[PDB]
Amino acid sequence: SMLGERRRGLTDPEMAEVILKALPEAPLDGNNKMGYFVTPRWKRLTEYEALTVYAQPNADWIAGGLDWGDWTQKFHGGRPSWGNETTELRTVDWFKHRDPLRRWHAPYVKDKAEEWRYTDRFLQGYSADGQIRAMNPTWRDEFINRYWGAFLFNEYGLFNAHSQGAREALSDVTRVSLAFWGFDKIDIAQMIQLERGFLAKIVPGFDESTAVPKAEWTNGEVYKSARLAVEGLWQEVFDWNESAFSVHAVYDALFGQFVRREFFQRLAPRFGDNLTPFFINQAQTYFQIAKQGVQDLYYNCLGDDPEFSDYNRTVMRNWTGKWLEPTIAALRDFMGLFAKLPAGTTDKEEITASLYRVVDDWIEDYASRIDFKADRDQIVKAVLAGLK
Amino acid sequence: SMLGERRRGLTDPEMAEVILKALPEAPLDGNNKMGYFVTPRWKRLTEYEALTVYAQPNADWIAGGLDWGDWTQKFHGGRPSWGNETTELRTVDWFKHRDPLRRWHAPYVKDKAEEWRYTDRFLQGYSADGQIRAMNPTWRDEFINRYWGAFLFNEYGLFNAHSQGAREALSDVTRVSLAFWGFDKIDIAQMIQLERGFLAKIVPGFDESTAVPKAEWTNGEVYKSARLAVEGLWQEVFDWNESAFSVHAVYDALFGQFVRREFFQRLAPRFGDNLTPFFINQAQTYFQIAKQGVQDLYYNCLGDDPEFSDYNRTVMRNWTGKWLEPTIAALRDFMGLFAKLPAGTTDKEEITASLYRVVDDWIEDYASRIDFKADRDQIVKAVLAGLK
Amino acid sequence: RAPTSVNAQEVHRWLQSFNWDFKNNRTKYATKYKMANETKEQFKLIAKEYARMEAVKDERQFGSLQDALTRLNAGVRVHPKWNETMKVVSNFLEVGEYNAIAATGMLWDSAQAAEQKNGYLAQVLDEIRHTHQCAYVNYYFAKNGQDPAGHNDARRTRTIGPLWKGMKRVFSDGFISGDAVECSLNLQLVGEACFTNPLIVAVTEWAAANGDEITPTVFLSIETDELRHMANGYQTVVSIANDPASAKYLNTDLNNAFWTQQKYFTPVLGMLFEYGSKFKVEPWVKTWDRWVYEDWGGIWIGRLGKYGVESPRSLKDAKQDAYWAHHDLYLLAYALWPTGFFRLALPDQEEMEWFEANYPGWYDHYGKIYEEWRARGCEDPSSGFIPLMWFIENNHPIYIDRVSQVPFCPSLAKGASTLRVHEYNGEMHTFSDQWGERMWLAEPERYECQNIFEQYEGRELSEVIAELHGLRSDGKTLIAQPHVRGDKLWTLDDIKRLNCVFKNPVKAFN
Amino acid sequence: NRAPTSVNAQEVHRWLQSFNWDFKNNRTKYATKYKMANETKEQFKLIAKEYARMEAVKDERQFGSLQDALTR
Amino acid sequence: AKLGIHSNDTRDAWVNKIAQLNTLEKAAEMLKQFRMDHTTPFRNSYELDNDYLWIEAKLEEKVAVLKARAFNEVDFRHKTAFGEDAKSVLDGTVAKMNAAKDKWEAEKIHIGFRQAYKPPIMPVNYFLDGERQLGTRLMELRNLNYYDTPLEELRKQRGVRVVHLQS
Ligand SMILES: [Co+2]
Ligand SMILES: [Co+2]
Repeated sequence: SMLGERRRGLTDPEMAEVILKALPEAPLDGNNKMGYFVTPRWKRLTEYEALTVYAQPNADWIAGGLDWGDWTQKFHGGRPSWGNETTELRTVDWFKHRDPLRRWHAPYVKDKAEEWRYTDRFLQGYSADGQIRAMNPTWRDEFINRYWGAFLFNEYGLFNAHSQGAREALSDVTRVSLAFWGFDKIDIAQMIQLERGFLAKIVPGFDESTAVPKAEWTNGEVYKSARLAVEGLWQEVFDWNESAFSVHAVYDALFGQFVRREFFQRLAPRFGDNLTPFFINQAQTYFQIAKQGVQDLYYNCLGDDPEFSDYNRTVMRNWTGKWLEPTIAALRDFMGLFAKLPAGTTDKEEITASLYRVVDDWIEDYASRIDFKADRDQIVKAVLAGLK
Repeated sequence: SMLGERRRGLTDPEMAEVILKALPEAPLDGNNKMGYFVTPRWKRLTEYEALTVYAQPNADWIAGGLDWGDWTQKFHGGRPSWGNETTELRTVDWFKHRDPLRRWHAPYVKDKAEEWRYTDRFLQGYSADGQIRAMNPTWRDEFINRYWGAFLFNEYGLFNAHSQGAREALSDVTRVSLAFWGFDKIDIAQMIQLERGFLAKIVPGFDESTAVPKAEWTNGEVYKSARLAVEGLWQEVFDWNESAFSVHAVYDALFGQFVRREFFQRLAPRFGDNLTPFFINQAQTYFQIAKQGVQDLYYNCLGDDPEFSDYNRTVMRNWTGKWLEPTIAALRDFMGLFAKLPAGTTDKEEITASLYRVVDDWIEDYASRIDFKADRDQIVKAVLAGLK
Repeated sequence: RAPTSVNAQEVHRWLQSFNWDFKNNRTKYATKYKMANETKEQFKLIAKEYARMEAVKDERQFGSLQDALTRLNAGVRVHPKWNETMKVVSNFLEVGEYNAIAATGMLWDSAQAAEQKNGYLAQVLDEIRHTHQCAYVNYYFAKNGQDPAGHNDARRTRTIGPLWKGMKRVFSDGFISGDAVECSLNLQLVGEACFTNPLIVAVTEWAAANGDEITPTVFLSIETDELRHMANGYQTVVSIANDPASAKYLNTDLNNAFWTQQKYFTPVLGMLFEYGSKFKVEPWVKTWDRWVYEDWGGIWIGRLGKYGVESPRSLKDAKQDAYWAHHDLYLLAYALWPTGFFRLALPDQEEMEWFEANYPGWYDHYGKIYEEWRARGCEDPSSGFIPLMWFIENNHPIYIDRVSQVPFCPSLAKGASTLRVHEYNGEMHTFSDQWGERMWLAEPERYECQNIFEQYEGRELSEVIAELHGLRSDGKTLIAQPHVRGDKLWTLDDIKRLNCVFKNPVKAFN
Repeated sequence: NRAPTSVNAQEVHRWLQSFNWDFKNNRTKYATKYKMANETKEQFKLIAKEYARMEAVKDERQFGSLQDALTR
Repeated sequence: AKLGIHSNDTRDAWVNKIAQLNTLEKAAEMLKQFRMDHTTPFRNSYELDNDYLWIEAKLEEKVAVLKARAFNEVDFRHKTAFGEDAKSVLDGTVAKMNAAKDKWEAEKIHIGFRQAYKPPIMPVNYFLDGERQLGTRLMELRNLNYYDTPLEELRKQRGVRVVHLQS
């Protein structure tokens, strides 16, 4: 029928009057601010904070928890649903972390959605504008298809490295940040394949199969150490903070940045490739967004913890040393790719200069924050040994 | 108060009861589709058409109008609010046009808003990522600032050429498209300045003032014929259709496309500049968006008018010729810019290939639609006759 | 040179190939099962497209909430009882959503096929959205509602009461502690499929009937995502069906999961629905039988028979103890009203008729009891009476099930009246059924949750409430109330005057 | 430093006035008895992008309420 | 006195006690003792039932801080707070678990492993790798023919003292 059979209490005269009659003359409490008991990071409590902080039902025995008592059901053997035992790092309060971009779910999918729709528009405009005509065939068919492609597996592995953290993170703010860092990594892997699928639609004979870039990843030399490092970071690390920290503040900060920014972003334009840089732009935006969260959690909150600052820095310095070597090996093997380029593309000086940019950025944004004594020239020298 | 003093018919028991009592048992007409009488361009009528077609109160004496009688108030002298006398082109129905992208206000601002927010995110990532470190200092301080900047006035002038069309358009569907074509143009001009404003923030010494780029536009030599072409299309043309057609199917399709796509979008990447291309990606996405609209109006509707096809093609071929000259002149003057480029940037072989791309895309996308006999070789030859 | 692009499906076509082999490529969690690495997922999504479809839903949802609904004063024009019910409904569901984030992160880790990992990944992201959505409902009612207390701090005031403990078992620890597959069962195969999804729809129904258009707006949106979550539960079973271990353990983990979920929701949902509303939608009895017995334990569970799945062996008992479950529990929840973060009301005259009508015998048992508590002045702050006292006077001890955390009073209950008391290595343990007892006997170390009587033992009631911040902004009036009227609200002092001191009922045993 | 940096509408609008240049036919195409000063300022310092965004936000709520709650 | 859920005399008493643990060996030994005395269904006593979880965490914080200061980087990653080789301990325990004849034997192995090596005693990476392997075996043994033993017999197997029954 036009009116329907279901009567609603907000509009149904009879029911609404019943409801209105039972109502108080005014609210039974003037404090209408959900999450008012949360210590605000900024001037005033944010929606991000209100909707997120303390969602995790931790008891006081897990630093910062407001509940009490043991979990109702634990693992066979006795392991707690969440516990201090899942990470070496300690803190006065696991709920102190704040994503500087204040991303709760709504804002997060909103921005990515905008990026998705614009990407589609960009591609339709790119194809319709025939800009592919000026792209060097060799750069396109060998470096984008094979080498940029193989990098999707690196990003895919870093994505998977986050699986355990999604399960073990000791707070809501940290779980949400981690989830988003991981989600952005798989997005990039998918955007690399997206570009390959696109090229296959506008370039006759371009095979979008992942077989070639996957064989490069699993059996080539250029990415051998990178893959070895990724397999370790992902499956050999059972500590959710060692995983996130080592991925974002060591491996991806050095190797990741070098490959994306100092190789592809830097060289693609030289071969008439404005296509790959469109996607790398997204990756770097994501990288810089995650960096703010990574720094807030590991340096602002943990490395600067009023009670465990010294302890956490010792641990993180430990992790940095542990993962720096595998990361250098990864960069060293990657140096082999430069020999595959057409003569005159770049030279040792440019490569070295670009290595230093990555290393210097890493020392300023990460190493120095925990007093890790990194020697810029020693690191670069070790990597350069890989130049074939 | 908690309940407020205002009583609402939808929720107030007393008022709602009265309202429900007056309601019929079922709708008084089963035809619940607004714009049902509109002739669908596609399979089923779209929201775009429903909300747009026939909003303009034209009477039957203006091809397509559904109203009757003269206008209630006219200009001193007798000129009608809207009349056949404002354009040389004739048609069986001015409401035939359909933006292929079906853009009414909502979708339009949604897309540009996504582009705006992503642009902001991009800039924050770009700066934080220090990608400016690898950009050629001369390209930035001379070609981006002065020459790219000066181009903003070209786009700006093209934006303004749409002012009269905004007033004289003979239908809603045409008025909306026109408004969007012009708005995208000023957007581009503002994006050019945005970049210069961005550079000024991350590159000390960089002056965002329009003084330099303006003087180049007003008194320079590179864009002289370009500016002359603009001033004429804008302030010397009084036929709204000639203006739209000449600006989009002639001038901007040749000169504009060359400058944006074949010069900056093509060369910026060679100087480690992925910044400018980020903005040209927009300008080109927009250009390609507008093109579908321009093609549907002048070719699909007017050029192929079941009764004035022949007549309109004549008028457009006439316009094509009238403006093909000032355009070529604009292109010749632009050639002088290559001479200012550092040695080795590009060779005459590449340029000839770029010109033919523009000229050929133009013939395929515009000139051939109205049976305009263009000579690719003669045009390219004429333009090239202006190199260093 | 025609406008071309790439969609999600076109990229997803190659997603299964993203994973590669290496010696240590294996789940980090303990499990009796092996998920096939060839397992596929139902929805061919990629991160970008997932975000877009969810953003579109948010748009409509927040648009309604912030504009039309706010203009209509929808946050206020809701029945008082229901404003209280949603404090519990929205916040308790929130933790379920939250723990499902970790739970699915664990399943993502368990899965070896890239597509199956991807399926779980989308749920991880969805449960984050749902957490924020449930948070938003409490957030909205606190900001624009008739009583913000409880809605504004449930995340900490929920810790005072016994009802919260059981919620954590089925929607927190049950979702993440144990064999990944066992967790999947509690979460997807049983939790969402049998109760959550049906519950979500039902809640929007009861909400609309009580003037609440806020919850329908959010929950109906949550519901659109749960369709995909079902496929994750189904694919879990599929990914392990061909593994010999499956025949050995699947039905046991499933049966345990079913009992776990049922044990808490059978009584709690019915209680919030029938006692937390003015306008009723349907008797819990028939709703339960349709959900659990008809739709789930018959239709849904049956379709999985081809994978070895059988109907829960404990399904019969579940049905037997179901009938009076929620009624037995409200007596306890109301008797312990000072420990909640919401206001409760005695059934009114009209309601007792509905109850007696839909549950022959209700009046002679519960009806009379409430009338006496009413007579004793349970609603009046000057009465110096709390229903708990009545239980003490009439020697009706309230115990807490060591496993499920569900409170029970076997000496009064009309439903299950079984009580098992064991002493083990210096500690007493109380169970209310043979399934939970079995769980504890076989897995003592999994169930060590201390109950409210153990923690509050020897503590004066007002001190516990004050310590755990169970007060309103005035710092004197209690959040919880024995009535939903706007006047004569109990204060901490009214409670202190009662001099109620908790004691652990199991200590009576020798 | 590499601090996250961007540019807003006001920052671009500041130079909007200079976007127009002097020339030949630079005048209205419509009959009028008045002369609008070419130095006139506008109150809202907007650019196409920001305009689009502020309106998109309003559309969001509006259509959201219409298609969802109001229809329900 | 001073009672309370989150703050009480017992907790204060342990904070003072912990404050005097200033060498790794002494602190680590006390944490291990604490776990034997107050955790799991096999704890030596239930006297600290309401505060042990919290006190254990505070004890853990101290052992961790002391270990980080005393151990070189290699040992912090690979040795237990007691100087044992983490891998050896892990492998040996897993080997023991795989030899377990039944679920009763297996539960003792798993539970005792936790009591003795829970971080910060054993490095987190090895401990959770242990949880992974030991938990799998424990569950495999326990979930086999789960309902075959009647409650009357299971109570006897668990060895509980049936205090009161009613039905
Ligand atoms: Co959910
Ligand atoms: Co779900």
